[PDB]
Amino acid sequence: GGMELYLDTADIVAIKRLAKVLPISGVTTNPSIVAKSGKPIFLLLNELQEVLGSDKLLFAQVLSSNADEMIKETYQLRKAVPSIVTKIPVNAQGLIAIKELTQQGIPTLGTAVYGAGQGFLAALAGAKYIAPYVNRIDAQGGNSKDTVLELQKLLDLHCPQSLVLAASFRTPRQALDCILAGCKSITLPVDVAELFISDPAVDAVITKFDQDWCNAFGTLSF
Amino acid sequence: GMELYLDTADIVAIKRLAKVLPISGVTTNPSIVAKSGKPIFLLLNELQEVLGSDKLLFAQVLSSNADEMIKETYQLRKAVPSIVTKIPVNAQGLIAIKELTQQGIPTLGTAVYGAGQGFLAALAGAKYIAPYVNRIDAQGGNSKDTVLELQKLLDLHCPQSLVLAASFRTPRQALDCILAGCKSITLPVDVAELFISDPAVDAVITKFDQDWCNAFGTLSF
Amino acid sequence: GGMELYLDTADIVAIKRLAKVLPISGVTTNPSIVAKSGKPIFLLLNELQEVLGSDKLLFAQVLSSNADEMIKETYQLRKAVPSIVTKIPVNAQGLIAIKELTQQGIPTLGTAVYGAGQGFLAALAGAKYIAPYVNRIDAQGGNSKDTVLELQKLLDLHCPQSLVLAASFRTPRQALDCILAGCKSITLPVDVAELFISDPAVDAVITKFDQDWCNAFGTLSF
Amino acid sequence: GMELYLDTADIVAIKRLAKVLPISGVTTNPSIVAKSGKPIFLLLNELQEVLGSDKLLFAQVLSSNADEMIKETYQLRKAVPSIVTKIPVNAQGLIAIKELTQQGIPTLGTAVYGAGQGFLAALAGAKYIAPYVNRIDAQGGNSKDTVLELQKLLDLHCPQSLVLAASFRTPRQALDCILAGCKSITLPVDVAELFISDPAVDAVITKFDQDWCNAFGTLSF
Amino acid sequence: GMELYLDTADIVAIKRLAKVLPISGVTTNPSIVAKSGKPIFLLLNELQEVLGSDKLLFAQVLSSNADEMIKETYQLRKAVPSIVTKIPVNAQGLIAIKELTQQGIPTLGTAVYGAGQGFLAALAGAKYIAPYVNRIDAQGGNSKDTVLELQKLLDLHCPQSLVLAASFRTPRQALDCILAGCKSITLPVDVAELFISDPAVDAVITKFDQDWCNAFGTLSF
Amino acid sequence: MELYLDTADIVAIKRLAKVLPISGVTTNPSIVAKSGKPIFLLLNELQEVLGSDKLLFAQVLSSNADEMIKETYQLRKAVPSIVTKIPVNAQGLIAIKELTQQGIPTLGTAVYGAGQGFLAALAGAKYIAPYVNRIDAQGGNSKDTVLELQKLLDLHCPQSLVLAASFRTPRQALDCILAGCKSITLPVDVAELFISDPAVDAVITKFDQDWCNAFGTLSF
Amino acid sequence: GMELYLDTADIVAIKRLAKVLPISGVTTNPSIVAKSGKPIFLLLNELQEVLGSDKLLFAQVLSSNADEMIKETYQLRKAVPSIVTKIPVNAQGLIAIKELTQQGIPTLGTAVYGAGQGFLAALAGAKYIAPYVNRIDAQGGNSKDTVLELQKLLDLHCPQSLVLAASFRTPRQALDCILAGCKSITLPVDVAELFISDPAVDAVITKFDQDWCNAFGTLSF
Amino acid sequence: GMELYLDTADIVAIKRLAKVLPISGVTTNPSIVAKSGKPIFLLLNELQEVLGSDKLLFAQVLSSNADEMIKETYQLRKAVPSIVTKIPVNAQGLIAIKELTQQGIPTLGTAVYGAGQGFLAALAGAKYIAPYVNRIDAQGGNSKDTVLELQKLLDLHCPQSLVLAASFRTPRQALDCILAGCKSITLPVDVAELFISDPAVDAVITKFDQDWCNAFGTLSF
Amino acid sequence: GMELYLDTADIVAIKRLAKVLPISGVTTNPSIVAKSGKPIFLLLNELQEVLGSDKLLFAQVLSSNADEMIKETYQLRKAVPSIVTKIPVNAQGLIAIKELTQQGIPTLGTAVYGAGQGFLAALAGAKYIAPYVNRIDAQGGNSKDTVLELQKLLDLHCPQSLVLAASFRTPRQALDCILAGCKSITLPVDVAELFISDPAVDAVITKFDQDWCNAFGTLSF
Repeated sequence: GGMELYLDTADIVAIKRLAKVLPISGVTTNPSIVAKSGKPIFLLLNELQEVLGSDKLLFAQVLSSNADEMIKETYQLRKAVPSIVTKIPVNAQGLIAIKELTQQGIPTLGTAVYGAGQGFLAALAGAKYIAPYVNRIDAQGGNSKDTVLELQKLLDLHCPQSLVLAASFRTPRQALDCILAGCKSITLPVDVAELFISDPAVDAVITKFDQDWCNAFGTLSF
Repeated sequence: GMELYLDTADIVAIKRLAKVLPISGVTTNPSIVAKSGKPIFLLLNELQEVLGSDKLLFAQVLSSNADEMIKETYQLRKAVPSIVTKIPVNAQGLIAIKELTQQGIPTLGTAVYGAGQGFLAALAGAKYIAPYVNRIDAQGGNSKDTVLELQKLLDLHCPQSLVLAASFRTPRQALDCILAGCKSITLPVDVAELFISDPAVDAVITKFDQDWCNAFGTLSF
Repeated sequence: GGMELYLDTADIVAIKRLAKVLPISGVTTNPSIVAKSGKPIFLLLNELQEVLGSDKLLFAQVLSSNADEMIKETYQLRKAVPSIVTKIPVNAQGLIAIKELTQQGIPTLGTAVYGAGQGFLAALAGAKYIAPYVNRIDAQGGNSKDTVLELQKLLDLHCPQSLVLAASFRTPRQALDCILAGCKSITLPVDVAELFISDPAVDAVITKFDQDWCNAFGTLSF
Repeated sequence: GMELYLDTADIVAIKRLAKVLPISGVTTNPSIVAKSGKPIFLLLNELQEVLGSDKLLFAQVLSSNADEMIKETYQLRKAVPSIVTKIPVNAQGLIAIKELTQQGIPTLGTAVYGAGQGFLAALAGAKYIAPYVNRIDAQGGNSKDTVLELQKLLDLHCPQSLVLAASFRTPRQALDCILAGCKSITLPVDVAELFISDPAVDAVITKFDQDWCNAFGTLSF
Repeated sequence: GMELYLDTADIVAIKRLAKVLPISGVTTNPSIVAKSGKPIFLLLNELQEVLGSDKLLFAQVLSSNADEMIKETYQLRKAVPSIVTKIPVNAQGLIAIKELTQQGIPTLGTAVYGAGQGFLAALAGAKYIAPYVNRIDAQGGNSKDTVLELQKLLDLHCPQSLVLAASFRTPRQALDCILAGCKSITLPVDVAELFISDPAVDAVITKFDQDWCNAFGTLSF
Repeated sequence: MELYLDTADIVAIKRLAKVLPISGVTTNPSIVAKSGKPIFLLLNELQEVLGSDKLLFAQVLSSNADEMIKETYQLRKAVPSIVTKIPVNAQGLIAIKELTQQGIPTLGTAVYGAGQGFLAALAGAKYIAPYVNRIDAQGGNSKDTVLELQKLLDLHCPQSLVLAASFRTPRQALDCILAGCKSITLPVDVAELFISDPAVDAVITKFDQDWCNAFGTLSF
Repeated sequence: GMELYLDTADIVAIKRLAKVLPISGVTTNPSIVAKSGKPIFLLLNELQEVLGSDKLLFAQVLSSNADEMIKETYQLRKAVPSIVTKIPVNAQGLIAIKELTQQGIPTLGTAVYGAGQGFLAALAGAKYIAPYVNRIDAQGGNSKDTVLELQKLLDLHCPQSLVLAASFRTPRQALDCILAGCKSITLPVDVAELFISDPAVDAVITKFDQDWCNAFGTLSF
Repeated sequence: GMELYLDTADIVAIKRLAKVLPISGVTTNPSIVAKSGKPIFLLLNELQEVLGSDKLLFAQVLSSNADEMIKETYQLRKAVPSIVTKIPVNAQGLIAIKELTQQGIPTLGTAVYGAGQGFLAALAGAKYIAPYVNRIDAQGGNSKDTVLELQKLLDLHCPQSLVLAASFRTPRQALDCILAGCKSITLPVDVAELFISDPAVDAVITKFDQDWCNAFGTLSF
Repeated sequence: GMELYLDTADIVAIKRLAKVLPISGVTTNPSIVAKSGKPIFLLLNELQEVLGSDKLLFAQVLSSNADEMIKETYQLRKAVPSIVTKIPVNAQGLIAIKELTQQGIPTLGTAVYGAGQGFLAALAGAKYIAPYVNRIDAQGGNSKDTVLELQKLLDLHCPQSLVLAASFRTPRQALDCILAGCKSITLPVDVAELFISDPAVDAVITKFDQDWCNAFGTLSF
């Protein structure tokens, strides 16, 4: 029980289109995604809320490398979007920020996770969501499938209050393996999300259905 | 809660197999209805007559546009108020499934060739997800692996949906599906018959009858 | 929990001997077993009840190949032995009979099962017991251990009100693999039943125990 | 090495697929020939000529008696001197195979449903052993396991014999056979065509063609 | 609820090991008693004296006849009212076990060499089942496989019984038994001592002391 | 591969030798007992039915190595190429060593464990016969024991081979040759089960039906 | 739940890492105290001031006699009432653990090189069992195997105890322990820091920041 | 091929077992000789006399210094010129092994508790490597795993060396060593006799004789 | 064959360890050289002196530019004609490796963190590929898996190259590398010592001596 599917993008046009088609729970962003959109972050977040509605969840990342400024940036994000989940890279200063924000009851996501132990520490520090960079692990000679299975196992064994938000994908096989490992949430870029619903075998069997129907009845109606 | 369906529009076969097998109803698709040559609303009433009222029917929308798929769903429901509507899992199909779920209308996401595809239909609200088992094997895939993955996703993440395994040329394909844990399956006539006609069974029954007749003369108590 | 161990014989002498030794729940018969005893089936059912007592369970098989007469034969058997379980071969006519008897609350066993799918259909039809012919599967180039594992798995997944009654054995290894697969009942021929309790290693160690005891104390007594 | 055969008596389909696929010959059985409706010697004449002399033919005896099986083998060898005679692996079949082996006549042991049965035919002298893959699956067995065991027995104990995998409803069945190590296989027409008609292949060729025409105007260098 | 017993009649070693290990009592068998040289009623008296009152004793009948095994059981119970009586799992032993179970008298089915044999004793009502682990290994068997099968049968079918693993020459055998899930075990002296006397432990404790004494002068706070 | 029949039934042997590609016939004292024939009368009967081109096995009776040797001589005198079966225990090992030195082939029989059977191979026995069904009958796992024994011979005894014996099911026999055993001896009931699958008769019946429906004769 | 400890006496390192990591306290052993040069009662006071009242401390007895180990346990409890005392799992160690458990004192059984040895300490009543993971690897063993076996024993038989995995040279060892199910672990400083100092993390964070600044010219919202 | 040795100094047992088992010689160690009460050169003379010349003997050096180990090796070669000298694989033993290999004197690296330790002795020139199988099990290890690792290293990197498996309490340990591929093994008396004393063998022989006697009267031809 | 190297600039340790271990040479890297404080040509002459003439040395280039890497390779060969030059496997190192290969100069591709990266160096001509085993574990990877993959790629595709496994904190890492099939390895001092200093070995040597002295009085023959 419980899957949360997110779109990993800041293209408002694609979000509007894919949110109609896919059963999505919200949108994740990161500094490069926001920069490639060219929109100031507070304007983007307003456009995101308008297109998504009020029942959905937004994620946005801090910029500073010291924990005190990360905490101040979280406050800015919360002021713009009161339910927003703040993404914090899992390093020394991030762990300091995650611990304090947890003490104040502010939800966080531990991001830029390349190893199972690294992400586990962010869960122990209080982050509800842990985001391994699946494709970057594969891009650096690792095995993202193994890393995600280990991370999910550690949360199942030891941190039931946290979950994996698998992120960073170039293929549907990567995404599929993450949710097969048990990840309770995932965020997909536009190109990978579209691939799940554009298999050519599906078109060909529908074409064959319509042809058989027309050859027997003339029109494609009941 | 296993549900066994027959995947056919052959009323003669359905009448016969419904007396033999513990079936919950009948599934159709546009090729099956086309092969019967009957208008679908006549066929649907014929199916209700042979099956009765405790059983469940499945029928497929025709158009590729979500608005007309929904209109076609309403036509089917009007003819058969309990029918489950089959909708291909593609962009327009997912839109239809979400709309119909919003209204409490049960659906089946069909023409599923991959586990992620089928999983998206369940998340959009379809109660049933039907992988095309044999078509996956026919196009160089491994249907056993695909069905295992899809059932695993439903067990992990969508306990309110089930796999309705479909499209079969061998009983081995169908058996592997229910061994994977699929809670529903629809068999074509030829595969259904194969499960219940093993020459080894006839042979041992013949030996039983010979032994009984050798000892007592008549095949009776 | 509840294991049910049956004896698969009509040999009254061997039944009273092995029922004193083994924890048996009753006796299964089939037409060849009854034919070999030479006794009319109602005479035999009388002697079986007398030798076994009132707490045990009996299984007897229909003769007819037509569903209507299988049903009537079931009623004949139930008239003689009100608690008897009727064995019905899992073929087309057999499934018709099982379906009707299930609606009427009459317990049945689906017998002559050579494949997991076949047996599963009898459980879906309502048969409480499913009896694969374990040794006959091995005798016809198959693999009885694989088949019994698939059958038990189907019942655990989908039919928790049915159980496997494993039958037809030439070796204790076959029977042991069945209860290891999780089969909740089993019926043993006399020779296989005796083998489970006549290992020469046990006799040798007891003999060594007695020799050590008499070497030390002179008598085999406390 | 690998010997690929077609399992059919349809002379039109054989001519079409022998142009397309790298086939080594054609196998027949009594039902296959019966379905064509052609007398056996008429059919063998047509098969020899459509295939040419480079290829191999397989045809099955009819009788249940070993001495008549042998005489029927002589009839086939007279018509097609290089033919391989198919003999069902049962008691009389095994007698024929031993006698024909002694006479230096090649045989195939057919109707194999178990690995031990097929192994006995190889020990008797049959060069080819044909498990009925799909019939094993159709009767509650597991053809993948049975073929693996048969192939392992020949690899361990009978290097002069090989499996000719036969009887197919899905390409997955046929692929599992050659992955098991089977050195020869015979496909019915519909399975052979499935191997070469995947719609994803069509889709990527169509896409290549659109990309080329946009860039260069015509589908030419 | 693990129960650890010692398998010995050496009363000096019992009181020593009972101060080190958390033992629940002592198991005997006719050879252990015979080698002790002490009559059993004297031995049983010394065991109660050394162990105290909250511990459990196991002793074995001598006769091969079920009626006399039952008489011997009553003799043991009169000397030690809480004692568990060990009965070999054979035809006469099973008769004895069933009768004593009906009378509410606890038993251990001993001299178990196979999983089926042990399982029958649990069905007959024995609370404890004692495979002879090392004797299985000694006669060309595999005790690890046999114990895993026995524990599996009890987990599946007899929740009220437990394995009391017995007969050991190596700690590896004992460790594999409790890893298999056996809820009780009885160890001979030499195997029990090996669990708690690793040279690596002494070596690391020595190095701890040397470091502490180099820092602070003596081995004290 | 060497396939033998494990029986003394002369009628059954003559029938199955025509059908199966057998190399000969193995006996043991119970098999000879059940026949009721004195062993030399039976062996001459076996050599007449089998012909001069097959191979016989027969077992010593004595428990003492010296008398096992003399019993082997009696066997060789009756059947010069016979392979003598010697139970693998301490006295049996002594006899096998000695017979090997005389150039007399032996089978080490009554093998219940891989180590035991391996020792008879190192002592010179060409054939090693595990009692497959007896291992299963006494709480063992014959498939495990036979895999271990065959592995030992593959690693260390190229001149020796397993002769798998004692069977109640074709499944047992198949698992032995799948394990690599190069010889096997089958009782009559198991041997016939390999060639009497009802599925095979059923498909030939359908073949004949399709052919007769198309052509009107069951002929070419 | 999970308990993460630091295995060190370096006060400067403890206060730095306690701010970063979600630690539950600090474990010490004789060598660790000896390197620090501080008398243990001074170091225990510093450790409380740096950590605060909510954390948990662990410290090891010195003696080899159960009596003196028990004395040293009371000295430690006098200074730190909530402290958990570490006792080597050997003969005299198990005597101390059995006595301290009967008094309701919590203990940790340390210097564990095998699963059986550690299991006996849990049966004696030690709440924590500390295998020396790296020392098992250092002496030709396989620490991953030993930790798996030890944790399986506690899961099967001692639900009131838990493994406190200790002694590490690589983060791979530490990760394997928590993947095995260990509910607690204590890390040396250098392994702890490696978990949070991957060059790939710095590289991707740098790319994010450079992308942002190239577009908007400041690192601010 | 396989080399089977006896690990004893019992001249009575050696003489008895050499007539039954195919043994290649006898190994000793300092404890086996000490337990004999015989001075080593007297014992070595007796072992040659009992075994004859076509056998191989193993004896172990005493000192911890490499120079004295070499001296002790010369004394053994003077006493028994074909003998194989056992050297414990530690720092000094490795120096001794490298020196004796340069001189053409064959050695066995003994007291091997880990695969890496044993491998270095092979690389240093020792023809035989002796893991202490039962001692690895006694100290919380897994002898099966260590021997498999040691054999693998020699197969991959040092095939001119071989494992001489030693130290046994059960035939199962011994059998696993030879199943792992060890080309030599040395057995204590009691384990060696267990391989040829299975009670199942005596029982089936008795049944054979009972069948024979019932049918013929005398247990003869 | 197996090449064992020491990964150090510690002349004293090398002299000591080369006496004990079968050492084929010494590997260095810029940190090891810098830590010794000796300019590289000084250290190389000192290594040649302690190792002698038939041992192999490895040394690493400094520059990030392929042209300058090649010139530095020429300087190293001038100093030590047989030296193997270490080159980091990045874009410029690959350029250097391809050019040095064309000149017949031997190279090692170092700083390998992924199997594909190392494989590219082998294809470019590097004879040795040096994965940084412990650094892979240090950064949240699995060194065991990465080494297995790298070795497999060389076994499948590059028969002229081998893995020189490097960078170790535990003997477990080192043993897993040679078990994976790596044909060369370089050990730091502390790990090399651990292979030959097991406390179990000392303890069994001590028992052998006590047994000998109890029965004979002196520790001599």
